[PDB]
Amino acid sequence: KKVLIVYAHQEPKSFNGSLKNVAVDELSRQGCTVTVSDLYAMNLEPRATDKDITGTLSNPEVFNYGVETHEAYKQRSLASDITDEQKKVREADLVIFQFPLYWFSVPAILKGWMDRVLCQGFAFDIPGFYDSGLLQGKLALLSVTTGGTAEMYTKTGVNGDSRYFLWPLQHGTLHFCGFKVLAPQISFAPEIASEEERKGMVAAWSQRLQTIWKEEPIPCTAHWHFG
Amino acid sequence: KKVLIVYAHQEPKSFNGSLKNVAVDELSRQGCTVTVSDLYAMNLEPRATDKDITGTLSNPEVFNYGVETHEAYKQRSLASDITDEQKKVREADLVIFQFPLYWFSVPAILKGWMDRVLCQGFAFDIPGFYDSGLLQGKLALLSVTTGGTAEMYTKTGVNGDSRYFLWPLQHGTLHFCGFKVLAPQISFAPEIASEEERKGMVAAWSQRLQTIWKEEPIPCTAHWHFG
Ligand SMILES: Cc1cc2nc3c(=O)[nH]c(=O)nc-3n(C[C@H](O)[C@H](O)[C@H](O)COP(=O)(O)OP(=O)(O)OC[C@H]3O[C@@H](n4cnc5c(N)ncnc54)[C@H](O)[C@@H]3O)c2cc1C
Ligand SMILES: Cc1cc2nc3c(=O)[nH]c(=O)nc-3n(C[C@H](O)[C@H](O)[C@H](O)COP(=O)(O)OP(=O)(O)OC[C@H]3O[C@@H](n4cnc5c(N)ncnc54)[C@H](O)[C@@H]3O)c2cc1C
Ligand SMILES: C1=C/COCc2cc(ccc2OCCN2CCCC2)Nc2nccc(n2)-c2cccc(c2)COC/1
Ligand SMILES: C1=C/COCc2cc(ccc2OCCN2CCCC2)Nc2nccc(n2)-c2cccc(c2)COC/1
Ligand SMILES: [Zn+2]
Ligand SMILES: [Zn+2]
Repeated sequence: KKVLIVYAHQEPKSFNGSLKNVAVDELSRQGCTVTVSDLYAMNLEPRATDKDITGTLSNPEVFNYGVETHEAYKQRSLASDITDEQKKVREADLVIFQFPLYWFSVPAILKGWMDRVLCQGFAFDIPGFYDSGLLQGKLALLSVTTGGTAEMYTKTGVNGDSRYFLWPLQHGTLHFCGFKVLAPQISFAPEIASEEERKGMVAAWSQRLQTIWKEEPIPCTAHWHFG
Repeated sequence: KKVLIVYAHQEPKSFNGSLKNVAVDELSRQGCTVTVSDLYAMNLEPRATDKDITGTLSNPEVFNYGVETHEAYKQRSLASDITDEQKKVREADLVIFQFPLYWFSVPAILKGWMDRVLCQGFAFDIPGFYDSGLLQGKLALLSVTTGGTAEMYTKTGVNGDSRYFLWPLQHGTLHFCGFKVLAPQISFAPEIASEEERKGMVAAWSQRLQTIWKEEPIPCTAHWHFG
């Protein structure tokens, strides 16, 4: 089994860093092939621009990012940062995203990974999306950390259910590309937690990874997210 | 009345470009003060990094973006790009976001504007969020374009209701900062639309803007989004 961890945190000593490292440790111990895309260390470009296409654009006068990247994918003329990520995704059986929640979503650097890597022709086609997406047969999992507490992320709490914010990521992105989605790993409020509680949350993640290949996906439906 | 338009499209001749331009024209005609932050033209940095804090002689052993930006805000030592955006927001009565939908969310460059500009001390405090957010008394409005059709973005359509994807943006971001949220402007599927239909969608936005100051905000609730 091949695993790609797309990791989005600036600080190696962070709680996110520890969750990433325990995932490498545990998945490596199992004998999995593991790759980490450390986006901040890579200084990944997040902006969707004409620099993402090498050589001459299909229409140099009016720039249409979607058309140009779709054609570049077909012509093997995407920027090498993009194509390097695509190779990692193509080979992976499981893609784990490890990030702190920023504005009920992914940090911009990770949003940029999604925007630039998951291009038409690679991740989906028309037709060829949702269950027919081009990354069908693969698993994806969101491993998210929050400032807010679990109680705040309940239906009656100030933030609403955590599932509510997952919709654009799980349905709109991962399911759209054909992934099956494993239940999210949400590590609530590490700053509020004691050191030993944080150790427990890292241990919980490690333990979950021991049996990750036996899990069933979640149903990636509006009902799951909002019902 | 002062308006800031935060605009995220690479191509001035785009449908998004036209929506931005009609907004400038209409609001300017009314006598409003209008500013546009053209993120791609500004080459706005989207990544949340230690470069966002100026005047650091020696790097801390552990970098905590949220703590460091909070402190930098209080010390007036944020990067000049951030500071300049904050001044525009501080003065604005209405903030319009004009963007194409990317993965059920904002383009990464706009996500980076949110991540970097809306820092603790400026947009919210702890406590001082949701109805006590620091941008209370201001209005915000999302003007979104999509590839998918209106019918796809219905409860029974493949993408679910358009309101579902608005939650992280409207509740988790804008309401969290204390904004009152005006109903979104969603211009569906301009590529599919005929030239006449496209002109109609631009005219509809301009027409709406004629009376924007008389609108009531939406109730920014789970019921509004998911009911
Ligand atoms: C721009 C921005 C937007 C945000 N938006 C949101 C939002 O929408 N919703 C929300 O809820 N929160 C939000 N937050 C808060 C953010 O999600 C949290 O601050 C983040 O998830 C905390 O994770 P961390 O890895 O940075 O924590 P850290 O601060 O690294 O974790 C706390 C401590 O854990 C320690 N630690 C590291 N490894 C271990 C280990 N193995 N065992 C024990 N301790 C360890 C660290 O040393 C550190 O002292 C936002 C923050 C920012 C900056
Ligand atoms: C990375 C990525 C992710 C995406 N994710 C999603 C998603 O999650 N959901 C989704 O639905 N879509 C998604 N899309 C599609 C994207 O949202 C649409 O392509 C975008 O909204 C179209 O807006 P535009 O301004 O680029 O259109 P354009 O292609 O510029 O507009 C269509 C036509 O309108 C013309 N036009 C411009 N101004 C006028 C005028 N005044 N009058 C008449 N015609 C005019 C233009 O010349 C053009 O021919 C995604 C695209 C990308 C690249
Ligand atoms: C909760 C806010 C409380 O602070 C959490 C918290 C939050 C941040 C940094 C540290 C931190 O707890 C650091 C630890 N602090 C110790 C006591 C209070 C938390 N920063 C931050 N920045 C932008 C948006 C949000 N949070 C944001 C947006 C929406 C919803 C939330 C956060 C989370 O629910 C609302
Ligand atoms: C609809 C897919 C149809 O293509 C729309 C469409 C899509 C794109 C570019 C142009 C475009 O219509 C340009 C005009 N097209 C050319 C022929 C007619 C439609 N690109 C794109 N890229 C990444 C993700 C998504 N869309 C994405 C993710 C989730 C949901 C959707 C899109 C939207 O619902 C699913
Ligand atoms: Zn789904
Ligand atoms: Zn709300």
